[PDB]
Amino acid sequence: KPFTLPILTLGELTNSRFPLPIDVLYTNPNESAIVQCQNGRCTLDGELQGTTQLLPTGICAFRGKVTQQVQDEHRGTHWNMTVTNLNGTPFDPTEDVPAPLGTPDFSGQIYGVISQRNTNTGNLPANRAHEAVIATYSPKFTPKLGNIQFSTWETQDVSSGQPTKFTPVGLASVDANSHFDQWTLPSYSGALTLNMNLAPSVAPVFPGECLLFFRSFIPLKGGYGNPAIDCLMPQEWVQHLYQESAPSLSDVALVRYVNPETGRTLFEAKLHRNGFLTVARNSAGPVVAPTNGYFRFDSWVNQFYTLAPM
Amino acid sequence: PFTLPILTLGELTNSRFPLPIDVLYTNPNESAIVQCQNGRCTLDGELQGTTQLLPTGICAFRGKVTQQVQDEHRGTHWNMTVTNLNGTPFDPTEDVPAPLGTPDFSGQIYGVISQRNTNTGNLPANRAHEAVIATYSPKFTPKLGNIQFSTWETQDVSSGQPTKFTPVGLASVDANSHFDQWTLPSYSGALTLNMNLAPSVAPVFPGECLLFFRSFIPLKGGYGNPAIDCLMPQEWVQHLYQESAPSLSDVALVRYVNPETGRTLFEAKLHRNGFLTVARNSAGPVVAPTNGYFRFDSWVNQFYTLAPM
Ligand code: NA
Ligand code: NA
Repeated sequence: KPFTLPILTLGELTNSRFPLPIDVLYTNPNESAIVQCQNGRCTLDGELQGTTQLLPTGICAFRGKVTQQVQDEHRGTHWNMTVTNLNGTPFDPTEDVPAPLGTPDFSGQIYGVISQRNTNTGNLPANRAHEAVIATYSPKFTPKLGNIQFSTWETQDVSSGQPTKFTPVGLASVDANSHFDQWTLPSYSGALTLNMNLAPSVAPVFPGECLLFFRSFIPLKGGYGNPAIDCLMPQEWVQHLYQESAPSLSDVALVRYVNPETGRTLFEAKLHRNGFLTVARNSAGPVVAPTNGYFRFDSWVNQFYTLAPM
Repeated sequence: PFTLPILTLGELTNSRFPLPIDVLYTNPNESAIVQCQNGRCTLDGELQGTTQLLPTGICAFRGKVTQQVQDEHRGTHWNMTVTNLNGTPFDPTEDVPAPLGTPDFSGQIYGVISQRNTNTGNLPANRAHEAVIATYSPKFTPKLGNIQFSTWETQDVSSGQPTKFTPVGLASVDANSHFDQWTLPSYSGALTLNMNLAPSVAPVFPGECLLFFRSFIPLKGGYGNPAIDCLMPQEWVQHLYQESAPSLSDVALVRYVNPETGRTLFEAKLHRNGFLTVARNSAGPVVAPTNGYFRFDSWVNQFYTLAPM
């Protein structure tokens, strides 16, 4: 069965690491961190890896139940919640995953809305929702152990023991004390435990090559900044590769970024078997390309193929 | 050949609001005309209504706040221009009901408005706040290129700055909230006729009813368990658009199969305009395992008799 990519333009793609549209292609060759994100991870033959799951609505979302308000030396109001699988079934910590699928894969203050619909009931249940922040770098962020902490501006109107949803929206802050680093993984089981079942790190092997990302800009609750989240493949590629399950015939698929109005190839890239792109580019920053362009699968090559410079 | 995605019920999301699919659902005694505008795609891949491909675009808006507006209603009110989701200006002369992704139902839609300033340690200022868009209000005029949203926040929204609306749920479904998932907004404002709509859908065969993909939608407060029903999940919209497969008749026979056992749980008609019917004589959820999925069987005609559900 032949390998294919979806025919979707940049303006028809979404980020696999946060619920955002793709804004631009992007490179950063001087990146010093190890790139090992856990969402948006899928091999070219369709094996999901890390915490990757198929629902766009599951990315950085949580489902569970608040157990109690908790004391914390930090300002604000703090709540403990158990976390289940996204479909509501209990999370099995013995499963071969780093954490419940969809768990955020980066260090930061993730901003969103906690909402609740009571189980007890004109026989209709009570509801509430409030802005909330989850600090994924905190020792209380232990989703692989089945529970996390979130905090609210609201000081009273969160109910214990009731079904709870976290809808992610953006970041609370990216200032110098906000610990935002998109390439630093959370410790899914806490500070004395090793992360397990991780999707592997990704890097260019060929000299002169760098990773190519699908970049989205992420909203902020306040403060200064222009934070972005870079994913290795958009969520629609994850979904396509999973459905097609096409055998990888070499370690590298050659792909070309095509302008369909004119038929010209703007650049070529290596699509690696583990699910990421490299290009021969010596510049950092966005790629200037029309959003009607798209990646086209051209051939299976090997790791020694020399890319045309970008 | 025509194909549907091999995605289980637990791998599908709603095309009318950013929610996972929770259950399949029927309501044969539904009195309203079903004419939703998101999640509309023919089997040969033509998007219709306000439907677009991005899961993040459903009930989302992009634009710029022009000013605070004075209004006798409680809260603080803001006018924003709306662009296409990709940032290009919305062309009101285009043959669409409204900007693609515009909500397709009457209610108080609850979400977060966020802004990142254009002017800049050479970094721009930001703010975000909870907000509500009342799609039934006379100030909801997305076909005219602008809408109003309201906030609890009384002052910290900036004029002239890029603005995003991220949908989250509903503010209320109480008796004064105008929530009705089958009542369209009046996209050009109050007392105006909608244009370029995706057509209404209905069962024509006796004994048949529509089959919906239902999601339960969060509430900011109050009592209720509101739900949003879509005709096809967003992943089907995306798949049909990619494939552009010729419809060999007006009706595809599909089977909902349990792959653990192999057995068909029920069959349904998948109509060319992008909706499902089943032969069922009861209202309510379909109690079925979420590991099942719809499989294309064959093209039939409008006179094919479905096995009862
Ligand atoms: Na993760
Ligand atoms: Na609409």
